[PDB]
Amino acid sequence: LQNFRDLRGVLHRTGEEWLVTVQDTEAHVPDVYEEVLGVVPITTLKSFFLQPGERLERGIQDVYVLSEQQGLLLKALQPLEEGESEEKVSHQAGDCWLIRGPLEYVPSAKVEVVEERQAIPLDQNEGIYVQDVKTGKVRAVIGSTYMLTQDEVLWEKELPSGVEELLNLGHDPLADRGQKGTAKPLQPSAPRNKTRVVSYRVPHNAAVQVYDY
Amino acid sequence: LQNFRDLRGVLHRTGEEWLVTVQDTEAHVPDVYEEVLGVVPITTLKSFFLQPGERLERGIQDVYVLSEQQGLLLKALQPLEEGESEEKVSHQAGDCWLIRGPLEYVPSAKVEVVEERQAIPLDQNEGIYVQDVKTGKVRAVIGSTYMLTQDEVLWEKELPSGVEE
Amino acid sequence: FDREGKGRVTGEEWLVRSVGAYLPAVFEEVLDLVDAVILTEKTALHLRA
Amino acid sequence: FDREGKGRVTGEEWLVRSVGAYLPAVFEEVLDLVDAVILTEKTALHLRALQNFRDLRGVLHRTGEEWLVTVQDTEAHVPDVYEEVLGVVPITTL
Repeated sequence: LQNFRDLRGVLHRTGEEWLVTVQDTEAHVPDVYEEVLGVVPITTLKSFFLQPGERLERGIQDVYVLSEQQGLLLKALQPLEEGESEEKVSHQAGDCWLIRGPLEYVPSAKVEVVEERQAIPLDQNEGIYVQDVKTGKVRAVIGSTYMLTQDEVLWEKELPSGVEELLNLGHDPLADRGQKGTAKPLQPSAPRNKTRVVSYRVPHNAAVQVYDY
Repeated sequence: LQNFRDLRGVLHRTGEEWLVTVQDTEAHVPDVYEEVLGVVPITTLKSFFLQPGERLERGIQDVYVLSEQQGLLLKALQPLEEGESEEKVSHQAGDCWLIRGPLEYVPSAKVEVVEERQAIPLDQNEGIYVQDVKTGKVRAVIGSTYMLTQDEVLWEKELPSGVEE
Repeated sequence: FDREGKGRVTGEEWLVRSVGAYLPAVFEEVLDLVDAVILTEKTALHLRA
Repeated sequence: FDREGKGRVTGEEWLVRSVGAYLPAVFEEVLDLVDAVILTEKTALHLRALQNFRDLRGVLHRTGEEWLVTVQDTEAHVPDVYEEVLGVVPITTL
């Protein structure tokens, strides 16, 4: 049983509840000197499209979607709990906006098939960005000017060097990828020592890598 | 035999009990100067969907479900006893929310068969998350960029070294 | 404003932005006395409820 | 200005830029006393929502919308009612 009358509106509830979703201008709010139970300014603070149904775990329940940006806020109310939690998730709501300023000239060279957005490519300078969902998540490898140069810089920064560190670490595994994300690391029988042999031939890659320990 | 009349409501009990589940605004509560036996503010404190039926082991009994999030609270009242116990379980109620912020862009690439949620996969960066229930519990191995690299890093961190210890 | 109800009291208004006029009547003023703000260059108002 | 409504009060004006005339009447002045600014060399006025200017054999009155002037003035007075159009814009300094 709480009520408020203003702006050409007599809203009278009785023996049950009903909260208001703001949309007010200069609304007086309290009467009889007492409050409704506490004024709630949507400026300081329940965030736009999601109302606080909240339970013991202080999680927000009710929420509505309208746009992708709204879906972010819709998600926000779920992983938000204690202060640091809601703050992180709150930021993640905006953080997950469009491509956070890679360059000025941003179109949308996205690949799509029958309405469903297939893959989201995005190439430019020191980076080729590939977001997929039917074969993984997202991959972005920085270049310098060309795709090749990405492979080059990677090839320079490749793992076959750390082999010496691992030697001292205690267990020599020896891994080494390839420029084009080529996977070459394998696993030998090495409780302590027992070599590392492998011989590939025929139309594929005639290369035998024999390694001793 | 306790009673309260307000907000267009004459609630009079007699010779037996009946507690109220709040839902009040500005309800006066005590009369004749005396109390009902003690005011119970649901703000400080019995937690939302679960009422304190409580026995010698101070455990909450009655509870209702509505959503998954509610089921967490429903569970909460069971493993909660002494302070440190109820606090831990109380936290676990919220702690067990959705995937606690792995990344921003979180959809729901879960595998399901005939209504029953089969398995819950979740891949991204430095981690592939696989929650199952028909062949175990949950497994999450961190990578660096690719599945292979997870295997690599693991291969480096493998046990055959401790043999000397 | 006697008991429960209101005698005659009324809250409504309108403004005279007119140049040249004494203003006060029977000792009291209209309600306030202000000179021109010299209005809006590139401002506006947002009307809500 | 008695109760709620206005007795007779009216806000409207016009200007005499005429040389030679006492001005004050019944102790009070017209409302102000100013000498000539010696107008516009290469300035003009930008009229926005209902703004006007009359001079050089020209009554240009806009209403509830805008319309700026592209100068081409000589000795154009520009502001009236003491207030400006929103700001004088001399095409010499800009």
